Amino acid sequence: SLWLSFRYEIMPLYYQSQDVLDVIANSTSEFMTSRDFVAKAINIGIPLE
Amino acid sequence: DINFYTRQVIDPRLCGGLAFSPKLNLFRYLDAMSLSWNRSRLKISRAT
Repeated sequence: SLWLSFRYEIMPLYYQSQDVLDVIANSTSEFMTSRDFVAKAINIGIPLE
Repeated sequence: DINFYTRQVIDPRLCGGLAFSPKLNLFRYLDAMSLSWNRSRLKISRAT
């Protein structure tokens, strides 16, 4: 019984620890990207003859 | 008395053309603007 009285402090302390771990990890794994596209043309000379 | 049958090809190297060749009137046709669907492909690729 005395040992099962553990839940009082272990359950919520662990829950909040996992909460802070999640709230830091989600912001820490942002993996930001930036991209752009263009349609620039390429010219190849054609002999006139 | 002669009686026999033969069948011969139309030697498509020499003959066999002389037709419309449906390549044309379709190759000179929209093949360029239809290809120009690169615009739509770029649009979808941007949001992809």
